[PDB]
Amino acid sequence: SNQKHIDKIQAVIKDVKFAMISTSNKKGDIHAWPMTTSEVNLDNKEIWFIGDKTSDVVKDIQDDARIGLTYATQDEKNYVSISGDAELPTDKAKLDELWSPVYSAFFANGKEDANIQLIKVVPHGVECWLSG
Amino acid sequence: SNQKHIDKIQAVIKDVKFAMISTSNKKGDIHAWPMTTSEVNLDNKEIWFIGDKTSDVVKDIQDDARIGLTYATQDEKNYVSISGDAELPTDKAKLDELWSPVYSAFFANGKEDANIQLIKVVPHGVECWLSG
Repeated sequence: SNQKHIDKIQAVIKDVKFAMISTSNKKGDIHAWPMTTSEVNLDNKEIWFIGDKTSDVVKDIQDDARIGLTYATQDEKNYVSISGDAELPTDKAKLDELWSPVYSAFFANGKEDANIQLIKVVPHGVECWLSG
Repeated sequence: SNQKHIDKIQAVIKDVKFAMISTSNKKGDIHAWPMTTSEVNLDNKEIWFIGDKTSDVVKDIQDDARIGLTYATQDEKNYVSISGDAELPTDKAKLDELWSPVYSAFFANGKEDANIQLIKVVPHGVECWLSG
């Protein structure tokens, strides 16, 4: 929570295509979904995703903001587990910053699309197993 | 919970070196650890690991048996998320079946070592994202 391998961890996260974000539902069960990380700044304690308001992950976060992210590199040599609190902000300014031509495709009404939901993860702990 | 891509999913799990097992701690936070799957039989609703009694994952499971497993293939083309209930049995018969020369190494007193803890995951839901 207050120390570093941050350099290499952020390196590992930029390398991995999909985070597995795990959440707990009203019955307390854990489920995960793969998602592409839009931004990772560990010094500012911020991991950002662009989600859908209709998604299960957003549904679960609305009742329980305590989430987990995990990242595995394709060489199977590096793993990261983050424990964090997920927020559901509306921030046009921020959405603009995170926007790509990928998203302009799969969101019928672009940056004004009602289904867009930014997810801000504020990590409070990070464990990792790096090689080597 | 009552249907199949079980064939290919078990195939995907045999292919992946480490599951990320996520658990929730007394404060409700989620944390994950990488672990090698000792056995996967989805028809019998059984995923087995050999853990350590001193481990955090076992600690968390003792108070909250509701866990998550995720598996990502190194080609980044296949992902599996399992929601499950973890049990902490003592079963010599079963330990014998799951035993390898790897474990004989890193457990000072072998199959009689006090630190051994079998973990049985009984899945109740599986989602996956396969290609393609």
